[PDB]
Amino acid sequence: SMIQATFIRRKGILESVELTGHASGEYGFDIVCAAVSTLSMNLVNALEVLADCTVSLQMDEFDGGYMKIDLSYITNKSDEKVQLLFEAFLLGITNLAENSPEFVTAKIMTQ
Amino acid sequence: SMIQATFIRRKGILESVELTGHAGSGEYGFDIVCAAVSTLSMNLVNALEVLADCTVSLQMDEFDGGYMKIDLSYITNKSDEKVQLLFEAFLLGITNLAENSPEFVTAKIMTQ
Ligand SMILES: [Ca+2]
Ligand SMILES: [Ca+2]
Repeated sequence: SMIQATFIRRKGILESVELTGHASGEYGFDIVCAAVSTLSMNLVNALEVLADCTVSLQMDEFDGGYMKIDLSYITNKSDEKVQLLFEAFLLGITNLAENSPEFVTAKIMTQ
Repeated sequence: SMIQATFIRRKGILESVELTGHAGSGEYGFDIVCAAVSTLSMNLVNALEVLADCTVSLQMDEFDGGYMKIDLSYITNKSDEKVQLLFEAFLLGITNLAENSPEFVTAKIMTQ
């Protein structure tokens, strides 16, 4: 199947990412899925543990799976450590999109 | 097949990490874990360069299970806030894999 990641950047800072497809494909897709799940879970964990950042997170396993990490209402969303971890996450997803376009599509939107 | 990661912390800062086994073994469960480890590994290298203004020394090979060592010991800005945050995030991810999949990943943290 396909993983689609949609990032929203507002006033220069990353605020949210929405992913669909994280939950059935060939071997190659299983491997890409593992890479995306790992990066996603490490962002949430590193935000909480290392950047003193409470994340809003919606996740479900239905019809391909859905995940949204949303900092839009989080007080220290524009924090340097927060934004660094988010940028690193964006970098990893972008590299997967570049290396594995058959399995990953990324949209970055400024608002 | 087993991934072994060895982190060295010196005077409070992460200085190096050495990994072996992550090249895969040909077993489904382990290769999913290997994919997780390689993704985090390569993201640390790429994020350090792109986002933390830090070019690492990096040795890598694919022989007998794979070897990788990221070494900041000689880099003058090893102690930088962005550099250490990325490195601690990587340690956090590896440690979480060691917790969740002990049968595939073992970690050593050494404060020498
Ligand atoms: Ca491209
Ligand atoms: Ca334990």
